[PDB]
Amino acid sequence: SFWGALEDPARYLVTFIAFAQIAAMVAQYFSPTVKGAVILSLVWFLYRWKTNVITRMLSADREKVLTLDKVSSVGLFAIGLMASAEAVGGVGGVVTAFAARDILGNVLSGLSMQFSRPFSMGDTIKAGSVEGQVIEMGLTTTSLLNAEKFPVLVPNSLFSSQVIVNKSRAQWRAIASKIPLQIDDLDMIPQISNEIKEMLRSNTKVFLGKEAPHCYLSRVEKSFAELTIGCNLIRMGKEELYNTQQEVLLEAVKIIKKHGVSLGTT
Amino acid sequence: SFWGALEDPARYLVTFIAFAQIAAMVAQYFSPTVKGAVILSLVWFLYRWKTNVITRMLSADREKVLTLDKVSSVGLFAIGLMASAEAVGGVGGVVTAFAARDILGNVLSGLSMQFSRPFSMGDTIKAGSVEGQVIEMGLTTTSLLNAEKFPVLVPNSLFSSQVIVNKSRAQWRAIASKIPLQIDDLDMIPQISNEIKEMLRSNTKVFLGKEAPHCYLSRVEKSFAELTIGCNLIRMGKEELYNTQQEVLLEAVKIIKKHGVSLGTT
Amino acid sequence: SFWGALEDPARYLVTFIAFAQIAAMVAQYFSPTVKGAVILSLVWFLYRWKTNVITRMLSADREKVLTLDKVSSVGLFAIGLMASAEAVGGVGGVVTAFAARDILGNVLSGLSMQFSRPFSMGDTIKAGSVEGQVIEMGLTTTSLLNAEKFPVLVPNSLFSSQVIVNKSRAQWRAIASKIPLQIDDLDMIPQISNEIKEMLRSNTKVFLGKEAPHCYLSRVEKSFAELTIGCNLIRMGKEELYNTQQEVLLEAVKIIKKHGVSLGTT
Amino acid sequence: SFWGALEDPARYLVTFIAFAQIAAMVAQYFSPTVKGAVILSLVWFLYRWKTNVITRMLSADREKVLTLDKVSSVGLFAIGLMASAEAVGGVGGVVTAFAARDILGNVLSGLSMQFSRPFSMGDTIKAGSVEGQVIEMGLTTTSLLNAEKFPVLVPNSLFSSQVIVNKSRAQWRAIASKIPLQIDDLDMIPQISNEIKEMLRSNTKVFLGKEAPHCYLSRVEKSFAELTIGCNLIRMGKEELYNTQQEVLLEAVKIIKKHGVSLGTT
Amino acid sequence: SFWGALEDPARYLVTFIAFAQIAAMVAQYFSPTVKGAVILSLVWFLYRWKTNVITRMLSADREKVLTLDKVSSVGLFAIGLMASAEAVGGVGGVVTAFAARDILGNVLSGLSMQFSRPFSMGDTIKAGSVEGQVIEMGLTTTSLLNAEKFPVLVPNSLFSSQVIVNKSRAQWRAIASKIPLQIDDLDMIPQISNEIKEMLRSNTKVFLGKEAPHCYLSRVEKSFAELTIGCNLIRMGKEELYNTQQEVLLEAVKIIKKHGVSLGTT
Amino acid sequence: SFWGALEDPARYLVTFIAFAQIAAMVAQYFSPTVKGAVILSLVWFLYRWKTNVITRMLSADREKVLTLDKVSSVGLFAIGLMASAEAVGGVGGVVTAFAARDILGNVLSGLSMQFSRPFSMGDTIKAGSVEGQVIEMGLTTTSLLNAEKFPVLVPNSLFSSQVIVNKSRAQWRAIASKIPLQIDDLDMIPQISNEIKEMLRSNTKVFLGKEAPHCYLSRVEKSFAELTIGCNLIRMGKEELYNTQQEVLLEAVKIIKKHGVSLGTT
Amino acid sequence: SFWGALEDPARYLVTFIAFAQIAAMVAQYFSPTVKGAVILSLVWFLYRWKTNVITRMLSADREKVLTLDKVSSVGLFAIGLMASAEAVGGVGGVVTAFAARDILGNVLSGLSMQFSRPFSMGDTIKAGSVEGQVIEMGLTTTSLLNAEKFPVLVPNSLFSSQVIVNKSRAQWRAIASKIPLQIDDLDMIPQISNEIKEMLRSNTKVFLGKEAPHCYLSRVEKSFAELTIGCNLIRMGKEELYNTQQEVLLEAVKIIKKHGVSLGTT
Ligand SMILES: CCCCCCCCCCCC
Ligand SMILES: CCCCCCCCCCCC
Ligand SMILES: CCCCCCCCCCCC
Ligand SMILES: CCCCCCCCCCCC
Ligand SMILES: CCCCCCCCCCCC
Ligand SMILES: CCCCCCCCCCCC
Ligand SMILES: CCCCCCCCCCCC
Repeated sequence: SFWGALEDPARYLVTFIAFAQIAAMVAQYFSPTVKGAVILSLVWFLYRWKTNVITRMLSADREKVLTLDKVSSVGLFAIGLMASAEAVGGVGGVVTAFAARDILGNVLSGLSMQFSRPFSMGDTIKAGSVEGQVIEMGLTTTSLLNAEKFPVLVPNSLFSSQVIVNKSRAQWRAIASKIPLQIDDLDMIPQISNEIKEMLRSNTKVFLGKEAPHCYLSRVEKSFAELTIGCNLIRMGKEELYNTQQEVLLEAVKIIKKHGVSLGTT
Repeated sequence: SFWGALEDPARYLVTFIAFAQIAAMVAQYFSPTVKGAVILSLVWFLYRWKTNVITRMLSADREKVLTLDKVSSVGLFAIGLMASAEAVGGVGGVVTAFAARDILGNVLSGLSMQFSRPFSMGDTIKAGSVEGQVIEMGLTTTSLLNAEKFPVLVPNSLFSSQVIVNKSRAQWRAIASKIPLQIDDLDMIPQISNEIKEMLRSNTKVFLGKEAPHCYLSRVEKSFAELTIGCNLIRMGKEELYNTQQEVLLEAVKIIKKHGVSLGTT
Repeated sequence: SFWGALEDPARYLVTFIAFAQIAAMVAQYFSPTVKGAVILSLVWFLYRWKTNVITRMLSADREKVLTLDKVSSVGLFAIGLMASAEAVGGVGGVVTAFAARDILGNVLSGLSMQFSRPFSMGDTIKAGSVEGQVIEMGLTTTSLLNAEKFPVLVPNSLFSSQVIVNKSRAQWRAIASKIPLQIDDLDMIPQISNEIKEMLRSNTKVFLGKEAPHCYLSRVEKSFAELTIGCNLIRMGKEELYNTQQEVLLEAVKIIKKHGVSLGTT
Repeated sequence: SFWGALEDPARYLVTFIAFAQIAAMVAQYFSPTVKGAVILSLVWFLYRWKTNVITRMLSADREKVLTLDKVSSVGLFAIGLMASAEAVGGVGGVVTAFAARDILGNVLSGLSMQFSRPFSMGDTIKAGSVEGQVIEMGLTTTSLLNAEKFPVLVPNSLFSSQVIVNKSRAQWRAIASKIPLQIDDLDMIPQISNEIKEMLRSNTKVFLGKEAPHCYLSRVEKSFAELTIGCNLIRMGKEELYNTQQEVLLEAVKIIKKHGVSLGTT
Repeated sequence: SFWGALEDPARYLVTFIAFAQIAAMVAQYFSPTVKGAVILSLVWFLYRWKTNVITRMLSADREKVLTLDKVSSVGLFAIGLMASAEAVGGVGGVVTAFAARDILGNVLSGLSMQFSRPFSMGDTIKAGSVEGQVIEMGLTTTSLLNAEKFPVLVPNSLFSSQVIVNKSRAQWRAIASKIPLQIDDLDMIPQISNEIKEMLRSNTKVFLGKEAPHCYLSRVEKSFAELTIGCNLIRMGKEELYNTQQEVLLEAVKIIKKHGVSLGTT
Repeated sequence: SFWGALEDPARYLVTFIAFAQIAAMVAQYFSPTVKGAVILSLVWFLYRWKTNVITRMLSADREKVLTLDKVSSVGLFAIGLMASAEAVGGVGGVVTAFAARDILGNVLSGLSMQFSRPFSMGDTIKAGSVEGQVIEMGLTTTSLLNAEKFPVLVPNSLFSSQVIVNKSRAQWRAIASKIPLQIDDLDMIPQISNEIKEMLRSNTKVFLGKEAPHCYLSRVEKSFAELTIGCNLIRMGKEELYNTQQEVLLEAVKIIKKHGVSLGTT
Repeated sequence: SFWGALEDPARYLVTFIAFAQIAAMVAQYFSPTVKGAVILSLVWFLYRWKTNVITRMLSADREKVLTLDKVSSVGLFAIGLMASAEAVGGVGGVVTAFAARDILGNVLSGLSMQFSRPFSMGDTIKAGSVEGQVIEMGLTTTSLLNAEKFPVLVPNSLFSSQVIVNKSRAQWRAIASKIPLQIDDLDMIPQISNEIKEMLRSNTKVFLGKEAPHCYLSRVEKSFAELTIGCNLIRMGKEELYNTQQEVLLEAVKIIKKHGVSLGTT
């Protein structure tokens, strides 16, 4: 524990200065480099000692310990580098470019979504890869609840120039289905279709505003046919939707078997 | 609530200045950094207090609250930074580059689509990933209505150099189908085909301007054949299209079974 | 309507100047910022009033209204910004770079396709994702007619360094097919094949210039075999092509069943 | 026709100068901007008149018309801009960068393929997405003939650092096949395999230079086995290849059924 | 061993200086280039000798050997280059850009995840490609335990602007299933469904807070139907979840077979 | 032939100077532009005449013709441009950047593969998309022979930082297989497995150095089981490998049927 | 051989200087360009002669020949260019950028993996596309042994910021399986499951530290059910793992058939 934590940086530092001595045999900056190497080996030893004593205390007010010794590790590394500067290289523009891009892109999208609102709290959305309910609109991250009701954490910058499908602002819904038929004489196929269309227009909870309900014949085969049925239902909840799907399917099968035509197999 | 909101930034700030005191033991900028740290801890405390009192009022004129305390959070952060400047780093060119790209790319595409019009209001389009009716042509976003009649919100810059299929400007439509046959003697296969082609040319609602209707034999098997049938119908609505598909399929099956040939199974 | 359109920017502007007053407590540019904020709130109010009165007139010479109030919205925003300049940020190089790229890339490809012609009007082409007839070669966009006879609008810059298959310049066509066989004694398999090859060489509408017609045995199984048949037909229209495919398939099946060999099932 | 072509740019130009008059109420460059707007409206009117009179003549020496009025459109736009300069923005470096990249990349690859020759005229190649015979090696574009004998037009820069499979320089070919077996007693499986290998070595048109012919047992099942057979044939034409495949398959099936073992089904 | 290690760089160096002598026949920098070539051949010989004597000792305190002779190889290369400088090219900005990007991006994301916590130790997360339990939150790398309980090592910069699904913060779970039915008379289909919904509401361990339990008819066929059943269960462990899934499925099948309806086959 | 080759550039040039005359009505550089236009029309005429007389000679020492008139076309274009310079735009840095990248990247990788050798002549390699034997290691391109024995031409820069699987340096091979079983009483399943493992250890040509041979039960079903069998064979040729696979499979089936257990079907 | 090697560059050079003579008719740099062209034609002739005499000696101490005439080719090209300089263009920064990126990225990752060790010699790892045992950790390349025991050669820079799954540091393993059931009365389904869970807890070689063993019902069908069984086994070798999988599966099937329930078919 303490043995190797003092052993390995010390032997590494004496190996380094023994290399630097013969490097000075053949850049005459000897004393500042050995002072920097001494303090940097000291800070490497202190870092190893610190992670050893924090894993000693974790073998016996929990998250505070982790954030504390993490910021203490980065601060001890910083004070080691500012002790090496006593006796920047150009990374600063790169890391402020990256941090400015990430943080300010997130807050910029978080405000542009606040002006030109693409959704509200409770809406079910789909934005590219993510999909679910909106449970928390935050400053840098939105929180969704996906199809398995797990909380997803989406950064705002993923809503910047993407398409957003808003499933909770629809005013009518489109439903469709296919019904296979075991019918040998297709001369009854028009009438049935017309009957099914009448069933879809005398029915409430359907929306005849834009598209008429359809029921047509999509493919044929030996002792086989297939009807494609579809309509627009009015705006309704997710339980009435399922009940209306089942009710429409059952009424269509009642009409089909009323004409003495059994169902087919796929 | 108020306890931790005053507790955590204060203990963090005294931890920070206690670190800075021993940082001054080994950059002699002490008093401005402690004044900036004091005001920044004050603004962190005020931010935590503000989100606590807005979630206190939300536990008892709704969207205005959310946009108000969001712009108040970003303004309180701004006034904290301009209090730190009293006692920019280069992010400004990056964020104006990003915002200029997003906003002006959207308005540029929104005008170039206004000059050289690729669609109009009500047209059914497909542009890459999106597809549906055009219900609102806006300044920065177009609004579509997809196949399930959900409102999609597309930014204009996604129409810049993409292919746009406009399904509402077609002047004729191409339909096709396959019919399986249970036929053992294929010597009747030409005549049937010719008959079906005659059915597709004496029929109205077909368009003989460019391509002749076809009905050929695509594959063969034991007690099995397959006809590929196709034609161009004239410009018509979406109900006449389905009825003409069903009518053409039924007439083709009438012709096939007229020659004493039953349908096959796949 | 008029209530909120005057209400929300006015209350937002007095909130902003009330923030700026305490911002001046702790940048001494007070009067120009309040004059700019006043005129920008005025232009936000005028924008909201203008969209309200255009949606008032749309609730009672249609496309002209939309292009007119769109260019009026962008011109009112421009005159608001040039009133703020009375009392550019660097976006101009970015937007002229983007617009120059889009517009001049389209016109550059539209001329390079005019010199070194890869297709003409009426040709059926395939260029990556798009495929169909060429119905309009324009200055910035080509117009195609796809397989469902919908007009596709392709920008010219998508033909810059892509492969272009030109299906209307072919001088011969390659056809092929597979025929399954229910044959138990394969000693008749060579002769049949030779017979089929003779059928493909005494036939007109085939092209013996480059490749001889082939008919070989690709796979075998219990009571099963498979022949792969293929040839090159001469340059012909799309109806003669289908009729020649059907004729070749029927002649091959006549030859196969002439040797007392029935077809197989897959 | 002439009505709207004079009507819309004139009303647009008087709308523009009426906007500019109140723009001069609150940049004192009035007379040059109104002179530029006048000439640019004049050139927009002339462009609309020119496309109207060319579509009038096309409603009554064809390709020359299209290239002529296209270069006349771009020259009329150029002379309009050089009339606006009488009373560049930086696009020139961008468009010469793009044109230099495209044109000189094509001619550079067209010469590097001429020095270090990866194929010749008539060779069947495959280079990434494209595949077929080489019918025309040009200065900027190669021309291939694909598997359906359509002429493909490939730019030379697509052969720059890609892998090129040259199917016409092979000196031997590798063939392989699988034969299913309905065999219950697998003790005859070695001998058969050895027999098949002898069939593949006493046969001419095979190449025993590098790899010995193989025939091994790849998988087993109830009343089922599978032999994998393979060899290298000598360099030959595409008809001898198919005949040798069929001959080898028939000889292998003769050997298998000689041992009183029938074929299996998959 | 020693033979070739002295042989090949020596013959290469005399080949090089013999080339340089005739290079000086037709840049008059002879003596520094031959001194640099001499020392660089010497360092190539020493590198080959060193890897030979370390692979000699590895053919007879293990990881220390590997890190030691690796840093000795790179230090011997460094001292060879600093001997060539006695008698930088611009790579330094590139490698500090790359190293600054990698290291500081990892530590930046490692701190931003420490402030705005997306998960804690023990949580099951999914972040793009990776998924599993969180067993070690480190300074530069997080450690997960995937579905096969292998330790995955993820760099922190992969959590920067990605969506993070946190499966351990869910407060209710959504379960669903499909049940096929062999039913010929569908008039019993509503009642059964209602019964199943009652079973899902009188049951404990379900969560009726947001969505009602559903059981509807999704598709129909000959002697076939399909019920889609679903509900929200309360927050529970991974064993109670499986037992509740099995219990709900068994109760649904008891209700279905109670009405004299057998199950169907797919 | 000669008619249009003199006709079209002459009429184009008089159209151009007639445009330039009215361009001089409203840049006073008249005489140099008309002299450049005259010589450039002359060089366009000479280019058309040259391709006509080379396609005249190709309608009657073949590859030399093509490389000769290609370099003559590019040299005639060069001498036309250097005649226009008598009475560079910045493309040179771009094309030398591109050519330097391509050529020197290929030669750089061709030397780095020569130092740190990843394969030799005759080795079977797989490097990303390419796979086959190495038949020619060149200066700028490697040549492989793929699985169908076609020569592939790979540029060296595709081996720069990719993974290279070298199938010809393996010292042992791993083989595995699955055997389905029709067994109803699984109490014989251990013994059989142990027997099969003994068969794989008393066998020569297997390698017991690292992994023991395994034979375990992977899945079960009605009248069905599945054994997964695997071992490491010693280094051997590609014929002994196939014979050892067949021999091991036959011995395993002998052991399985020795216990009175038949094979199963999938 | 020698004929064309002297013939083609000489005729090319006299063609070039004959072009340059008429180029001097209309840049007065004649004598240096003809001297450079003379020496460059001489070096092209010497290159062709050298590859001819090395392919002459290869038609009669092998790898040394190839590396020798390759470095001799590049040195002869270098001495030709330095003879042209007697009577750089800017490629040097590009090629040192590329070489510095490749070489120093590999050595940088090779040291960062040596400090913060993600695996050791002998560990089975998976890092993106590659997977296998670690047989050689080198300075610039790691060597793996994949699933077919082929040596893979991975550059170190592919381990820089990727996820590394280390399959040899696991302390317990997760196993799971599915068992289909032919059961008509599901009232025995709980008890069986409980029995199976007891079998998985009284068993040694399982790890009850974190997750309890589970056995639940995942899906149901006519005369069909499916159990999902799973547990965590303790750390063990790859043979004990397979034997424990088989043993657990056999014990589960013994428990299932003990209750008078046969297995089902999928
Ligand atoms: C102070 C912490 C915020 C910085 C985080 C930004 C992350 C940037 C690095 C990721 C890409 C290089
Ligand atoms: C004032 C709000 C508009 C700015 C939005 C632009 C978003 C830019 C960031 C996204 C990419 C970095
Ligand atoms: C005047 C309109 C033309 C400009 C359109 C160019 C679009 C550029 C923006 C798209 C990408 C940022
Ligand atoms: C003179 C015509 C040649 C120029 C064509 C180059 C096309 C460049 C634009 C495409 C990408 C922006
Ligand atoms: C002298 C010929 C060599 C140059 C070839 C380089 C090709 C560069 C162009 C491809 C990409 C733009
Ligand atoms: C001295 C050899 C080392 C250089 C190799 C680097 C390869 C760089 C070229 C690849 C990409 C352009
Ligand atoms: C001192 C070691 C740290 C440097 C590692 C950084 C790796 C950079 C190279 C990878 C991409 C070029």
